[PDB]
Amino acid sequence: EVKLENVTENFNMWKNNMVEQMHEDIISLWDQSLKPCVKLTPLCVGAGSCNTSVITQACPKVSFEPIPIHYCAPAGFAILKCNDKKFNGTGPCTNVSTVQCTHGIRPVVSTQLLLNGSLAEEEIVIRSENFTNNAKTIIVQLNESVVINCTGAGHCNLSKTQWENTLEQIAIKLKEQFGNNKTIIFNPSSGGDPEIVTHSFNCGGEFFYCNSTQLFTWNDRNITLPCRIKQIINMWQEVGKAMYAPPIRGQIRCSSNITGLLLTRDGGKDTNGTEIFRPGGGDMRDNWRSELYKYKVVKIE
Amino acid sequence: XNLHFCQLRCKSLGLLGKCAGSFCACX
Amino acid sequence: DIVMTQSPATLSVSPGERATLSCRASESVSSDLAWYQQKPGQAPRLLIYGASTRATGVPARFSGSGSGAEFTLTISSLQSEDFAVYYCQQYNNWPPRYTFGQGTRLEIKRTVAAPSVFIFPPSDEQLKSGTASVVCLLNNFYPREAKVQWKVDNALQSGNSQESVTEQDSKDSTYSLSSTLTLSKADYEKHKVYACEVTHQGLSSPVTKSFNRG
Amino acid sequence: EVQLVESGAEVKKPGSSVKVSCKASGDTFIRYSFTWVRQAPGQGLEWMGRIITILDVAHYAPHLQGRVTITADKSTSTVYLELRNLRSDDTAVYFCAGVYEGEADEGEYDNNGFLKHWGQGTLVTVSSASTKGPSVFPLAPSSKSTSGGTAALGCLVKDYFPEPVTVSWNSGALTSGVHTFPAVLQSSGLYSLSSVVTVPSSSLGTQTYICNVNHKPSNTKVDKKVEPK
Ligand SMILES: *[C@@H]1O[C@H](CO)[C@@H](O)[C@H](O)[C@H]1NC(C)=O
Ligand SMILES: *[C@@H]1O[C@H](CO)[C@@H](O)[C@H](O)[C@H]1NC(C)=O
Ligand SMILES: *[C@@H]1O[C@H](CO)[C@@H](O)[C@H](O)[C@H]1NC(C)=O
Ligand SMILES: *[C@@H]1O[C@H](CO)[C@@H](O)[C@H](O)[C@H]1NC(C)=O
Ligand SMILES: *[C@@H]1O[C@H](CO)[C@@H](O)[C@H](O)[C@H]1NC(C)=O
Ligand SMILES: *[C@@H]1O[C@H](CO)[C@@H](O)[C@H](O)[C@H]1NC(C)=O
Ligand SMILES: *[C@@H]1O[C@H](CO)[C@@H](O)[C@H](O)[C@H]1NC(C)=O
Ligand SMILES: *[C@H]1O[C@H](CO)[C@@H](O)[C@H](O)[C@H]1NC(C)=O
Repeated sequence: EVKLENVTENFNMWKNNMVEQMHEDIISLWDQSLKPCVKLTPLCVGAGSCNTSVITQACPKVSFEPIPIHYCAPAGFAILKCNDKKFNGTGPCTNVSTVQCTHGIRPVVSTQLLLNGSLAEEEIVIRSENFTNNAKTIIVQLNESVVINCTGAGHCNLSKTQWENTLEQIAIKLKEQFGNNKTIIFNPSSGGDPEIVTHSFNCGGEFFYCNSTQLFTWNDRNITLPCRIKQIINMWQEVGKAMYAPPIRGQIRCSSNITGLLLTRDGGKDTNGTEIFRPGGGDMRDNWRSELYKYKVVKIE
Repeated sequence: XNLHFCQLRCKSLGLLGKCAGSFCACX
Repeated sequence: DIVMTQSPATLSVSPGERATLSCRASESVSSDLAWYQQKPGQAPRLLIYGASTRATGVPARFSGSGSGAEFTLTISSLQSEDFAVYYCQQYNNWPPRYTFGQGTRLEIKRTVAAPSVFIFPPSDEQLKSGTASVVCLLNNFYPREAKVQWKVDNALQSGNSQESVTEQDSKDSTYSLSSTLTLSKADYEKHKVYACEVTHQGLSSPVTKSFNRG
Repeated sequence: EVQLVESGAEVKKPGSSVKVSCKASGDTFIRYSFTWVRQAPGQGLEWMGRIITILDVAHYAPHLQGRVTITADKSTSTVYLELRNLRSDDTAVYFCAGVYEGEADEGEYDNNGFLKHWGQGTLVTVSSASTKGPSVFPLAPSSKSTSGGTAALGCLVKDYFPEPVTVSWNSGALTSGVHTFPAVLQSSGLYSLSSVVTVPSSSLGTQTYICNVNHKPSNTKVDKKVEPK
């Protein structure tokens, strides 16, 4: 009389311990493999007053290639994987499977654009903890990579027609979420630290900062972005500034596949049937969610 | 995050300030 | 931490000839090695940085060479303006603890010249003041090495004199030196003969200048 | 393509502190890092520390343990060096120096450790001695080149403080054959030196030989006739 059933499971990519674990790991890797020559951070006392802490340490310049990694299940635990089409990242999952480790990941610290991540299987998918809340970041997962090549020459190359198509398809998806009649518009960052305002990322150990204005000025050949390599930066790991050594060889290069984006929607009390979206990012945890959203670890019961 | 200095700088530009992880963002 | 050693301490070379200065680090410094030139009464002047890159304005006769813990500064043809003191400096360690070598003085090589010796007894003006300084002068000699021996009543002195040497003369490339014997007016009057005995490569025999107090 | 100008000479008492200034002009201040170097009399160069202006972070030579502080004033393109609890052996000439680091204001930085631009230096004398003019004693011709011909004469500029002192002969008309020796610091804590010149023996009697001794710290100007008899 007993009946066979698939173990259903509810997921929440926005409250997934794995994302925090990864965050702490990348920070570990950096703290041990990419140390700044000088680090400035606020040193405070419970009262609220702060002073700048200064850390000077050996900062060997290392040319690094991406080391693929993955997260695996410890004894007594299991990693569940949601296999549903267009999975929202939240709620019950119909087709679930189990795995020993997650897929191979080539983590990348960056803003605005997600580089070298996983592509969506079907069409472009967009996810947010709550679309109605404009303060919640929108994670865009592309189904087609747009190659972006940079050179120490001070600029990165991006196919224009390719990116134009991308913006349109993303717009379409946003319309599927907010209304087929609303007008979709992309605008540059409203501002903030350089890291937040530009499309920044670390490639081969160097810190790139690119003007992404061209990238997000759209209405519903090559696109050359003015980029720059910086030695003095604001840290993503914690509040503070860091200084690293200058580039070695010279004529720095980088080739990456734009596989996602982090967007923000302008709070709109203004009734006009139009939605505006700008480049987002900053908290690197959203970068980790883009890769870990379909996994959930559970106790073997 | 340095939220105090973030708000002040963003505000002087007619915008609101807030932390985006450990970075300052102007909304 | 990282010690920079220069050699030779002093290098004598004829104008127009070549000069090779040496600098050694107590450990690898890669290529963060600079060379400076300094004349007396003046500020150092940058010559080479990055071990082999000549600074803007520095003549092509100055070329830097080396890497690791062994470096060299070569001056293909010495000119009047090059005779000075040269310092190397490493700036490769971090946290930064930059350091200089103790320097190499580049001097003009010329023919040997014996000094003229003169002794000056203390003046009555100085005696009235309670002290007595006896001065021994060695005029225009070369090389720089010389020896002054003070004798009071034929007794060899020591621990009571100060020597001073000029920079190499810009006209005849010689040196001049003074040796001052300093005693109380009380001890000066207790002795009769004060002598200065000078030894130098240019003197076949020691030259002694002396006087009998009063 | 700059200019570094330092403040004037200083005389300090043991245990006190000094603050040397260095004004930079000619280019964007924050695009340079500045270093301080000291040179004790008769010695070599000694690295004291360097400040990364754009970060307002300074690093120091280990042996200057908490006694030295290097600061910069972006508002006035001025760098300062402070050395506390001075000791007599802190005496020396202090040099301010700097080098271009690149577009620091844009986040670029070479972090160069060599020194291209140099101040003129500032002499700091640390001593318990109080300022005082030298006593000028005649060094009369006597033995010299036997029977005459060439006579040597001079002046003994004794017990003065602090350095420097200027010696001249006949208001500067007599310079050939003149040798002014570098001062020597005596046990008393005061300096002394001698200035001599070779003149024809026949010249004495008809011509006068005067050593002019100027010591600005004590505003003293003393002429001294050096006679044979
Ligand atoms: C598990 O069973 C459910 C309901 O019978 C079904 O919809 C789902 O596809 C099954 N999962 C798989 C892929 O085995
Ligand atoms: C996912 O579940 C849906 C609904 O049961 C089903 O149509 C689809 O085949 C499943 N995916 C697979 C092939 O596991
Ligand atoms: C990617 O998804 C878009 C819809 O968002 C679709 O137009 C496009 O054909 C898809 N690309 C492919 C074939 O993977
Ligand atoms: C989603 O965010 C909106 C903000 O506009 C809020 O009003 C709503 O209550 C939120 N819904 C949930 C599930 O919390
Ligand atoms: C991007 O750079 C890679 C690096 O080798 C190259 O293989 C690829 O052809 C480039 N793509 C473009 C933009 O032409
Ligand atoms: C993206 O992956 C490519 C291919 O391995 C690599 O060369 C590049 O450095 C990566 N981009 C990053 C992590 O900046
Ligand atoms: C870079 O920023 C400037 C701000 O003056 C903007 O006008 C420019 O268009 C940006 N560069 C790009 C991506 O076109
Ligand atoms: C996305 O889809 C899931 C399940 O289909 C649904 O529960 C959720 O409300 C949707 N959007 C949100 C709020 O994540």
